[PDB]
Amino acid sequence: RYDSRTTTFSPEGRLYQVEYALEAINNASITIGLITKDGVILGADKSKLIDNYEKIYKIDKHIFCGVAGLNADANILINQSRLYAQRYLYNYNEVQPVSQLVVQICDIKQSYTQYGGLRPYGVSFLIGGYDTKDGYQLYHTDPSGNYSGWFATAIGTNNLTASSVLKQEWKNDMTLEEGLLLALKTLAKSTDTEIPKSEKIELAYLTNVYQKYLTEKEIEELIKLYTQK
Amino acid sequence: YSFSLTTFSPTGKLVQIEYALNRVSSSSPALGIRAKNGVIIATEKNELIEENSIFKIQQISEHIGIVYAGMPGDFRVLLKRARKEAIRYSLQYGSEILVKELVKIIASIVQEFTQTGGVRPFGLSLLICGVDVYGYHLYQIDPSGCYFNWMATCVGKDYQNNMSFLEKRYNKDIEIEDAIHTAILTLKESYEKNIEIGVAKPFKILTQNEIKDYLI
Amino acid sequence: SYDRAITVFSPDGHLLQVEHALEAVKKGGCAVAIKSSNFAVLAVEKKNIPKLQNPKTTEKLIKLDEHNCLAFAGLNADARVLVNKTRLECQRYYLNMDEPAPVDYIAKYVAKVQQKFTHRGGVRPFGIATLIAGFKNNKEICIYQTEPSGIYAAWKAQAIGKNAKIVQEFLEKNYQENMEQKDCIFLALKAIFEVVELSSKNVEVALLTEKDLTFIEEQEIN
Amino acid sequence: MDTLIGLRGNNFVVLAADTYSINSIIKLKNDDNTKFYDIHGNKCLLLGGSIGDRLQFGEFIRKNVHLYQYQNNTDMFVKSFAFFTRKNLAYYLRRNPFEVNCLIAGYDKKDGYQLYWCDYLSNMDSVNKGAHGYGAYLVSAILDKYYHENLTVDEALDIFKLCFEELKKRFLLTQINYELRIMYDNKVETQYVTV
Amino acid sequence: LYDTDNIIYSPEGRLYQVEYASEAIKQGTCAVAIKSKDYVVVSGLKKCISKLSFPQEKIFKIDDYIGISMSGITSDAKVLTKFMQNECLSHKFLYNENINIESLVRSVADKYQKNTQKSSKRAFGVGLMIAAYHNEPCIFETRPNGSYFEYDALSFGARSHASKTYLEKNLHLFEECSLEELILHCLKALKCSLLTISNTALAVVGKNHPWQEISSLQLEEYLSKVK
Amino acid sequence: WYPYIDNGGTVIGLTGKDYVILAADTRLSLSYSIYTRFCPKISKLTDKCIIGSSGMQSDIKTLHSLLQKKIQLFVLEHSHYPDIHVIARLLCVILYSRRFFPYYAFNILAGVDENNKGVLYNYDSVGSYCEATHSCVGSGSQLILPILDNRVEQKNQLIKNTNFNLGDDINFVKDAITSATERDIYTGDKTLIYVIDKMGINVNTLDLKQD
Amino acid sequence: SIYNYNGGCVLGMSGSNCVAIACDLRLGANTFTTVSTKFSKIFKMNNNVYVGLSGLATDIQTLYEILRYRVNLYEVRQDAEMDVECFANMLSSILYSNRFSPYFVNPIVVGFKLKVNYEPYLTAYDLIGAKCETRDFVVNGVTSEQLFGMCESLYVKDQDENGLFETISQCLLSALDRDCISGWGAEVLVLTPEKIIKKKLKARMD
Amino acid sequence: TTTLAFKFKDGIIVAVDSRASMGSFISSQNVEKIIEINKNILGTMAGGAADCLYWEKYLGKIIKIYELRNNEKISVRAASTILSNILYQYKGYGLCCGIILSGYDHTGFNMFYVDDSGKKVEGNLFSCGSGSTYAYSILDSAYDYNLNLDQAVELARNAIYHATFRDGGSGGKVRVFHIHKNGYDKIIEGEDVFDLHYHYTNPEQKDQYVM
Amino acid sequence: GVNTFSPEGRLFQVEYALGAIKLGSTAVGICVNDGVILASERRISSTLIEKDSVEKLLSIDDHIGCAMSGLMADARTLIDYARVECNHYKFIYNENINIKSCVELISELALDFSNLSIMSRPFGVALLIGGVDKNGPCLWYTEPSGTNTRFSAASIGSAQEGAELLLQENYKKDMTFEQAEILALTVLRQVMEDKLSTSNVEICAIKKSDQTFYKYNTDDISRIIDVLP
Ligand SMILES: Cc1ccc(-c2csc(CNC(=O)[C@H]3CCCN(C(=O)COCCF)C3)n2)cn1
Repeated sequence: RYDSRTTTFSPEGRLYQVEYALEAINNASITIGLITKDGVILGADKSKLIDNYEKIYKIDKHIFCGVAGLNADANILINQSRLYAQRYLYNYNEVQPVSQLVVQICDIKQSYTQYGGLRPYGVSFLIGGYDTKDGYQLYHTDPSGNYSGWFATAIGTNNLTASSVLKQEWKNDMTLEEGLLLALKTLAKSTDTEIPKSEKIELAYLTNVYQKYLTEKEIEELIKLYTQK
Repeated sequence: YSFSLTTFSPTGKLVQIEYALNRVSSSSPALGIRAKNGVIIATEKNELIEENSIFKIQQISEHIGIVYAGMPGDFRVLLKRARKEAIRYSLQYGSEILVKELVKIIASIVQEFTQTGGVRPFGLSLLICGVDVYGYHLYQIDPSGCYFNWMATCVGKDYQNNMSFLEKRYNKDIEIEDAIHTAILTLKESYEKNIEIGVAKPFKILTQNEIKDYLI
Repeated sequence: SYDRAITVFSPDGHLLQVEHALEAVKKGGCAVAIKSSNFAVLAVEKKNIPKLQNPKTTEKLIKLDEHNCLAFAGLNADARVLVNKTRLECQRYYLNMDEPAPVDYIAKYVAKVQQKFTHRGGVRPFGIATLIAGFKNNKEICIYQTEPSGIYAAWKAQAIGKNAKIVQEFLEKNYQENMEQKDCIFLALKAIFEVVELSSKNVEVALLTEKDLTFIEEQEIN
Repeated sequence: MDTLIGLRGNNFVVLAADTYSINSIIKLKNDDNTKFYDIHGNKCLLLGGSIGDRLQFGEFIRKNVHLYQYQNNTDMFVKSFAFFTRKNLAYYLRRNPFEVNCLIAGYDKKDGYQLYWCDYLSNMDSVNKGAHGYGAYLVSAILDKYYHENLTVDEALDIFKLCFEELKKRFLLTQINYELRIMYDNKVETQYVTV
Repeated sequence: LYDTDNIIYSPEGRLYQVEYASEAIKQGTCAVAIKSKDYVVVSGLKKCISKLSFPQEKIFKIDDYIGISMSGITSDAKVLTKFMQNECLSHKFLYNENINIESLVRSVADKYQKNTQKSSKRAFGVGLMIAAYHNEPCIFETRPNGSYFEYDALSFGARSHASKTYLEKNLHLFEECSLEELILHCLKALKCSLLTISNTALAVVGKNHPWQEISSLQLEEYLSKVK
Repeated sequence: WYPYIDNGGTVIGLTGKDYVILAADTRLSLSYSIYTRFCPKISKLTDKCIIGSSGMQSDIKTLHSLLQKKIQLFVLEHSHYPDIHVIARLLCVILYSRRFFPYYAFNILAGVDENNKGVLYNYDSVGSYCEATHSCVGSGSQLILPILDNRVEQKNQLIKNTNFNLGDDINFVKDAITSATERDIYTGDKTLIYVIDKMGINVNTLDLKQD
Repeated sequence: SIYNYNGGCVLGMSGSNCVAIACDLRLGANTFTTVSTKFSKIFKMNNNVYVGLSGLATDIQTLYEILRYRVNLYEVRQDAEMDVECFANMLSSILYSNRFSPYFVNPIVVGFKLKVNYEPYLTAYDLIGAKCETRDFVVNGVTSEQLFGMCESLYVKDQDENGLFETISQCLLSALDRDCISGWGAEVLVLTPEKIIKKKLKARMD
Repeated sequence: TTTLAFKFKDGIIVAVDSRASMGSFISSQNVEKIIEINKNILGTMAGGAADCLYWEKYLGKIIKIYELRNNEKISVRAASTILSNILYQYKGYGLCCGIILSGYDHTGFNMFYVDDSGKKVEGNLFSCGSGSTYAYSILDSAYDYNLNLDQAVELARNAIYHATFRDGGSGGKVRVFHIHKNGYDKIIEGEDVFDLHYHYTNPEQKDQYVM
Repeated sequence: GVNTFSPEGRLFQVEYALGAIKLGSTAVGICVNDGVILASERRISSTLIEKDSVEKLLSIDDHIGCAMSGLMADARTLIDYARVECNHYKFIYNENINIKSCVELISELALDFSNLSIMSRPFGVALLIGGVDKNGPCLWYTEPSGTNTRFSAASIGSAQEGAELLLQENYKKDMTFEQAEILALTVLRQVMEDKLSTSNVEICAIKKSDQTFYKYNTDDISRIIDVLP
């Protein structure tokens, strides 16, 4: 009588828990990603006494992830993803391809929607990475274990406006700096602000592998550049 | 028999976590202030109860201390668990557990109770203050299992006003004692027998005489 | 619901969870499979947002093992999990039997797995329907369709997913038994395009032969 | 008693093994088919030891690798394949171990032609020329003397003929039938050398 | 709201699920058991669900000197029958003697009671009458609630009120009745509930007479004697 | 601690056209001492099938009790008595179930099948078995099997007499058990002879030497 | 005798602001057949932590994989490099978790403790993680006696990177030339706070 | 025990002896060593009689279930793989099985040699048992693929004879089955080798044959 | 719950399962001294199916056949369990299992969801299991309630009532095997709506002479149609 039946089908072939988790993520802060020739980009918008990346996390030397949704579930899944990457390296003596890690983490996501009586993870990921077989890859993963591959996408609040801006501006032959400027422009557009503030920005990029996590001053420099244009 | 009692609401919220947050917000005030050379955690508490037996501030390890706002029993359980995890890290690596890693492990343990079946979330919020080779850290752990990195914060009743007070009196380059005075002022705004303070040397909890010496 | 029964009998005798898994299958994209003398053609619908979604990431036309291929309609994550289980069973058979898994054996294994998930406590039914094409031990080609309930049946030409009834009715009037590869592919395409918007980006068609499964280059689709 | 030979060049890799299946003091067969295990993707696992252990370990490895290559829809790298094989051999080293000697050969675009020598203890290393079995004691030196990194495949096969001749003349088991895998120019060839 | 779970009590201090399991016993076919100083005779009505049907088995042999009749759900009856048969055989294997009848009945009652205390389980929906000869003709009745009793005569199933009344009228004869008259008494009790060789089952057990079903010709002549 | 002792004693089986004879001694002994002068080795399984085993007595008794338990359970479950062949496969499986800690008991399963022909299955400890027209297990088996081969087969005699009757077979079995008692220290005391034919099982006793 | 199957030897030494880790390059079989000569026994955990594993080859590889797994997990979770002393403690605990069925490996840990001040850190181990932390040199492998003689007679305190390279290479080569089952090439790594020098010595290959 | 099988123009010839012995004592000379797995596949028994019998009947059970499930006849390769995989799960427990699975499937006539060690050697001429060496020698000296059914039967009979003649553990009766496209036939149900010695080697029968 | 009694003393779940067996194609089973014959209709859903891939008549063993009604996915699981158990009996005892024993095994499996002493619900299947054992030919009926009833002649499926009525009308003990076939197909013709044809029905027979499961081909069905009134 106290059981909620989290792993049951709704009358429409829909899972109510998965839909509500999707809603919760849609109410999360916006995270974006796009592919350049130089590498992958992930942008994200974060009281004055807060000291501290809370949207972008490193999974492996060649994989990193932007988060949307519940932060604690995101931390659990990030830890488990790091575990999978390291176990792949342990088993095969080679780095794990990005798609394989995405499939493993999404399987863990989905088993919570098929097995047991627990709730799903209320988190969605933008997994960016580089491997030799498939070059640079960006993946979107939703709470139900479905995933998709993208050249540029957005998650979180107002993802439609960011998606429209990305589609209108994202080219194939854009360099790292142009990609970063586009990322800042999308972050500003989705906030409905003419200028993006340099305290609500989380930018990082992965290139061939090395990852840069931009400090506030480098963000300020990128803001100056974006403002000149 | 094992099924989640914490479930997504139709709007995407975890109402049990929101209710635990309400409970913590209706709890006694605690706060922390990270100084340039140290970090302090302070808290506020009938002629019969022994004071020494109900200290909210506790010691996780020689350089790590913890305070809470919420349910005392949950705090006792989580304190024993945090001590266990610190000792496990010490056995593994031969050094004191780093503050951030302890915060992550306890955050994972707290999040587990928001998803596993047949358990309610922890009805407490934690402030963990510690020193490691990478400086002084002051972290807050929520009932949800998320951990924030702070320079200063308050986690109990009327904590909006206390947060505003700390904001209007916080400077990074502050001695330990300037921070201790600011903390006492903040607690007196929320409100020597009513004050418990711990400071980071190995983590230390101020004696009643010392606290009164600060109240002058 | 660790061990709570999810699929139960309704007062009328129905297993509502299976009808809901059927609804999940109906929500999915259309796929079509057509059998010939010694080869098959599988054409599935694809829908991606142009210029932003990588079109190579999603593969609903799945190779299972050396000789057997699969297509599905329904929930994608459930489909991936069931496909991985099927691949594991194909290799387990080829290890214990020393012979590759025949199409009928694989289809029966998928059907029994779906039935099991429909008949165990603490598990949700798979909301996916599959078309599995392959070769039997006698080297004969066969196409099987498995449903969420766990029922399976062999077909000459079958369509699954959204608007499957219309594609079935079309294929009934058009499937002229043995057909050449080119026009068999054309039939597999003009049947699926009766429901999906006419565009080379709204379909992927592959062909299974005794040698291997080959995806058709987009020039021919154009 | 299962002689295995492996040779690696800049543009080829050749595996070789006698084709005897033995049972006690009798040859069950003079054309074995349980030592070589071709793995899709220009990979090959040449196992020596006991027929039961060879079959079990080789087929376990082969089906796991094919399962990997089907689930991921990609070819496993030869180095990943070799280290997966060594890992699996080491896992069972202390629990019902397979007493099998292994040569792993392959070709990749990432590391070129690749040869790996692994013993029943699962001591594995990449080599340019390796041997397994008692016959090793009579062929390794030959491979050392006549090898250079720029050998053509035909010169490698002549060196293999030298090895087979020494195995016929000096090795106590007058082994005369051999099977060779030749991976080069993207193609994998099977050859049978008698005497 | 109190009949929903197996482990709940009503305000009246009643278990409604167990009482429903017992109500499942009223719709079984009538069976009757009676005893004299040496024998127990069990007679039951076989259910017939169509003309082309073969009559349902009504009595079962548990051991050389132990048999049973059932009323209620048949699958639960088969489970209990297998339990009892394996118990008697395990006793005869471990030791070299027949099982004490009270012990077997008490173990069956334990099996009944166990199911009543857990939510995941439901009570056995069948009532069993056990007829045996362990130094004496003995009739036991088990119930879903885990309680069992010992009877001089017993009947249960559909319309056992007529069989009851007949047995209560004739109880004082059974002790001093002979085997043939005891059989005829049980058959007349069974007839009150309404017999042919097909729709009636009849077995006897007693002193130096292992559990044995009455043959077809014997049943025919006995039914003629009833007429 | 070695968990196996051999209690001695012999069982001899012999089949005819429609009858089977199983004669076993009853002495129970340990090393050079006698536990007792009467411990039956032959058990009745059904009215047309018996089993007689030699080896370690406790194993034999447990095996026989388990066979009887399983046969009665089979009767109660499938509502018919098993044939001797069904019992034979059942006992083979029961024996092989302990393949790695085997019963120290060699067995002879004698009976009359549905077609009223004498059937004799001989078993070793781990389950291997075969049908036979004459068998012998126990200490005296190596002494007695040639006698049975010389009388029932006559492979090495040109002039052969084949017409045998039940009385002749019973007297021959008595002579064979007498010889076993004469030459085997572990064979002696009273012997029980079971004769199975259409009418069922008949048990007779014969006294043998007591030394 | 298990260690005689593959042979091998590892040698760590320290100087002034520099440290050195050297190993032999042989992989043998059945104690006398040299099957490889490129089998390096030195593995890099991070810029400031190196390990040298000697003993059974399979155990060396398994332990290296386990150590890499643990170190990569630690570093990613902390966003910082593992401290050398913490790595040594972790290696000891990993070794002792298998006390009764151990990895037949005799590792040495070499590197720099960071305080910036780069203090050389060395420590030897047995197969069950018995600490042998030392400030001058550490030895493991079958050539342990010869190596102890070399580092006893020839070790000089506070040598620059060139002096340390010369001393360690001479010690290793002289010890190896008296060992049947170890040799066939020598690898030497000299770490300083800014750069690492890797050299392959010209040694006997007999 | 001496079992052999060889593939020839008209199918497969399977031949066996029938002796089971316990050390130096011949316990039986009427053992059936050619076990029917299914209607088309035959197996032989060499080594542990209990192990071979139990595991070949178990393989028959698995095969019957498989055929019922998949509405198809299993191949010799698949059955041999199943048997080898099952026998490998018991590696180290002392199972002693030498079996030759020979049959006809959709891929033709097949013959596999499987022993308890896990072997699965495929071939067209095999022999198992203490007399396997003599059988191999005789078969190799005169094996031809285009032998007629009669010629193949004679060759198999002579090889079995010679093995029994030189080998202590082989003898009894020679049984020869012929596997063809439609099952198998008992060409020689059983022939005592006593006659075969005085047919092949000492036909004049006027003095002892000298080896 | 699944294990809940009703106030009348009947389990709700098996009661609901009773409505499921009423669906599906109709089968008829007739037992005569010479053997047992099971004949089933096939309501072919479309012309694109391979008619013989859908099977209503299966062989639990060489001497046992079964006609299936209700949820076919559940029925296949039941028949597979029956096959495994019958082969296990054959291996342990080296004889063909009695038909009633097989039906009782099927029944004990069918009610395994109760957990009195693992499936989660009742099977919702009706089995018409015929065979020939030492007792001769026999025919049994099993339903989700777990009660198994021996029948001289019986019918199952959508037109169960009509087929049963006809079989009662036209069945007598003294019947030849050919008369059994003729009667089975007469009832089948009268019940099905699709006109009877050589491709519309399955006929399987287990005869006392050989006790072997024989599935009819097109020639035999055409013969019986040629003999029909
Ligand atoms: C395949 C097969 C063939 C024969 C037998 C079999 C079992 S018995 C028998 C005939 N008799 C003997 O072979 C005796 C020979 C001496 C050793 N024997 C003992 O009984 C001594 O052990 C005392 C306690 F067990 C048996 N043939 C079983 N399977």
